[PDB]
Amino acid sequence: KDQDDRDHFGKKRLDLAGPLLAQLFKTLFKKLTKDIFRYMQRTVEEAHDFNMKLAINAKTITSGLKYALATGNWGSSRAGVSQVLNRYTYSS
Amino acid sequence: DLDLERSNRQVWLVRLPMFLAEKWRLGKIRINKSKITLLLNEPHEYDLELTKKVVENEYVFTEQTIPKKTAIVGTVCHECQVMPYHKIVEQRRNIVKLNNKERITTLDETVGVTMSHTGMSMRSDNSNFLKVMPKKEILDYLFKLFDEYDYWSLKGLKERTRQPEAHLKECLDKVATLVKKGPYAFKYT
DNA sequence: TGTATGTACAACCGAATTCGCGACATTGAAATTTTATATACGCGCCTTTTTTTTTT
DNA sequence: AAAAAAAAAAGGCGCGTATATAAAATTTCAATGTCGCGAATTCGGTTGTACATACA
Repeated sequence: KDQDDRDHFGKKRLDLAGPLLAQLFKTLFKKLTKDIFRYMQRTVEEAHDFNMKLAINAKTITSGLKYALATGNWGSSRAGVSQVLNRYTYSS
Repeated sequence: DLDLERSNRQVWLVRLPMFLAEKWRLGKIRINKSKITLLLNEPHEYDLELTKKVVENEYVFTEQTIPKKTAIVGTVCHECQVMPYHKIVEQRRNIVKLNNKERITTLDETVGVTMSHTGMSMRSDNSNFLKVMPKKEILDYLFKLFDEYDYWSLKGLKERTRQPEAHLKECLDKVATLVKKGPYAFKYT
């Protein structure tokens, strides 16, 4: 048998927006899971009062995506994935 | 102390499709010589197919380091699987290939009502979740606790005597052995 | 003829000894504490009132 | 039909909001202030063989 061609197009996949958001979302969701846990841990460890809005920092996600769209920076670790759209002429 | 009940109880393990095994969590074997069949108990009529004629090195045991009450039931006599009446079994089989699962309930309310809540709903703690001395009298009590206990701890004396701390220590300073070093630390004997 | 003796000069070994972080205790203090009085609102809670429901 | 009991509800009531004042007595608290803990460090005694050498 021959050496595998590593470029046969079938061995490619295209991480379109969907799977890409998954990456971005999934990891960013961890940053939520850890943090509440952290604060949760604190309030008990100091018997403070369990409030929800302090417990979950919403920005953790919204700020994450909005940024990571706004520039193709994707974490860093990757760039060139988000552009301004090109509205020169329809075909463009 | 392993026990061998029979090790020879001839048994025919079977593999099954999902529905009947699920229905199995009786019948009548109509062997036909070897087109073995089975008349189930009402329901369908599923014959016997000989998945493996001869079955070896495989036996049935039981359970009740730590050993446990283990017995040897018997040897697998012959393996079978099942031929599943048929078209309905065929229909449900192809029908079984048509599962589904939930999508997302968007929120049909307009958004102020949905969004006023997760901010300042004005209502809090709806749920319970992690809601968290005389010089004479002091001396007599200090002598008593020291008489009661040589290891009459000072703060424990203060908590128990329920007297001002300064008065209790003064009582224990002369009526008790003021020990702040050594193995019996914080013990007033 | 077997033995007792002084002394060596070299590699091995373990034995015994003194330095800073954490535990709290320290006293220092503020905060809270209780009281009158007008003001008004808005907590909750008291009793009563009325109503409703049940049974005979 | 009537009595009777059960229940809801209504309303005013008290000092938890504000504020100023004093009184004092408690409580809690924060800011350093002394106590062990494991690591860090240096000294000679023992032993074996040589080698000369002398009494039993």
